[PDB]
Amino acid sequence: MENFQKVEKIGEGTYGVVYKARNKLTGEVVALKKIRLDTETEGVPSTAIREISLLKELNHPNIVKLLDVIHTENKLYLVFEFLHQDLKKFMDASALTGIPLPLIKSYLFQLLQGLAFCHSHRVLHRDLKPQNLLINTEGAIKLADFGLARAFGVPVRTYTHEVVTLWYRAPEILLGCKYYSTAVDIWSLGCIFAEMVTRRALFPGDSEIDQLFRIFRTLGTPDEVVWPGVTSMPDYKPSFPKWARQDFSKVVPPLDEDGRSLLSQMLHYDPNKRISAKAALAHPFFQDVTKPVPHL
Amino acid sequence: PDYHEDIHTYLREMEVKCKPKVGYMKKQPDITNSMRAILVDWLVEVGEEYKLQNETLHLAVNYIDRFLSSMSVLRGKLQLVGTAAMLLASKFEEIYPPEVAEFVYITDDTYTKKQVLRMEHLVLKVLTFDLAAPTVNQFLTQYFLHQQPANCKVESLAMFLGELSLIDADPYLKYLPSVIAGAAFHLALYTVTGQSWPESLIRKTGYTLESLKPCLMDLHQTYLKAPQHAQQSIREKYKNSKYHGVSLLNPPETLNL
Ligand SMILES: N=C1NC(=O)/C(=C/c2ccc(-c3ccc(S(N)(=O)=O)c(C(F)(F)F)c3)o2)S1
Repeated sequence: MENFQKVEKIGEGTYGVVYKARNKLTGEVVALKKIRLDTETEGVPSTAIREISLLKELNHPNIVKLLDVIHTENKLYLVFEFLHQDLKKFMDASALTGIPLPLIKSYLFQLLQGLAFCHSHRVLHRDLKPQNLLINTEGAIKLADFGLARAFGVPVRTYTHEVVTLWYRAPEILLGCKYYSTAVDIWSLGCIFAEMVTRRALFPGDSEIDQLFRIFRTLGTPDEVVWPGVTSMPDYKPSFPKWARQDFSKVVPPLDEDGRSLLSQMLHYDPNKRISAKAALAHPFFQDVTKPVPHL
Repeated sequence: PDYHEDIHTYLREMEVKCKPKVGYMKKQPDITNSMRAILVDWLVEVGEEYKLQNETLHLAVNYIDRFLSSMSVLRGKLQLVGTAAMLLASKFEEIYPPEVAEFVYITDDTYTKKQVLRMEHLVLKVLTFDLAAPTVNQFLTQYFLHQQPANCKVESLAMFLGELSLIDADPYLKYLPSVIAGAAFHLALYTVTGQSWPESLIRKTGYTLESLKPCLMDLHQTYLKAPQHAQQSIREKYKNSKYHGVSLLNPPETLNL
């Protein structure tokens, strides 16, 4: 741990503070995630325990690489590969020009690859938002922040309800469903897909009911035909305004017929009818796919 | 659903990488199988007391056996290893893990908070943070998807039997989680309905009924001997109405194998 020279704070990524650092002997640039253990508290945080065990078996080119875990009595450090910026910032820089679609297409293809790897190894991310997705100078994008992640079982049990950053949160969580699974991550990616396209967040709610209504206003308020069982969900109210579905040509204007197909499949109300990350990879939208470099 | 086959395939890989050394008890100079039995039975009670998932118990037992595979432990510290393992499993598996203070309290102040927190760090060190292990439970939940229709007594009974195997390192350390789960499913199915290890599971698992026979021989014996056993917490747990009182059912006298 005296082999590292800190270069700068590059944020508070959730439950840790992240630094840019350099290995003084090899010259390697790393990200450090400092996790303090106070003293006489609860021990190692359950989020660090999950993040480390899950990451140790999530070795994929589209998942951030954990390089080391430095494990003192006083402190706990996670050592990650360093990547240039997160997608939130890349998107803000491109708010004027717009992200080129071959790269939108490349980024999404990659995200789906990393996500399918998670799912087929029984892992739910539970917090896919642009700031947790990292990009490098050569056109790679990676899943990061597995603090809120969970090893799931077949079939699933009830898990924590307070899950997913509101804007990227699936309707089945908002409506208080007993079970949710991998589909909550597809939901999040669909919102990110839309956000890369139109340069702003698809559903920027400020409360759960407000998040729901924005969803209803875009995709139509769900009924029993669209989603068998909705009207029976804990937090469903028969008084909900019944809004009609908006044509994706207005919703996501810059997108082609294949783009709209995939997006609508990622945003299917029924979690059981919602496209898997594996099936998404086989979608015609990706027939054309290349590995372009980001334009800062 | 979309991932069931991939996950099974991958859990089947992991169970082999996650298994303890089969004869590690013979190389422990202070602790015995009977001591490990008393500890696992105790953790059954702890989990009942804190309303913990069966899965959390299974994980903790995995962490304990792997720890003891490489670490010599004196009898007076065995419960400390068990408690830190229960703590880690809970943090991993539970929506609401009990706090360290409650862990300290259920050991009746045998160890201090510091000691529990220091054991936690040791266990993570020794396990190299590899906490996400396949369990008999995880295999059992998947196998349940092959019973038509869903029988809740068979499910409670297979779990009851899977949990009984946790207590006895001789013989059950010999067997992978997927095997004990198959033996447990079959035995439960046979007892409740007269049915046998289904063809769909022979195909999925690649385990014939014959291949399950050595573990089933053992588990039939464990079932027959269950009310006579010195450790009784699992049987108590499984009398309650949520488990359809399946520990009160009569075992089948012969298996026909
Ligand atoms: N929340 C996180 N969890 C991790 O493991 C992380 C690892 C990691 C590696 C590199 C970065 C990271 C994140 C944001 C940013 S940011 N906010 O764009 O500045 C950067 C930087 F390079 F550009 F500074 C780097 O995070 S971030």
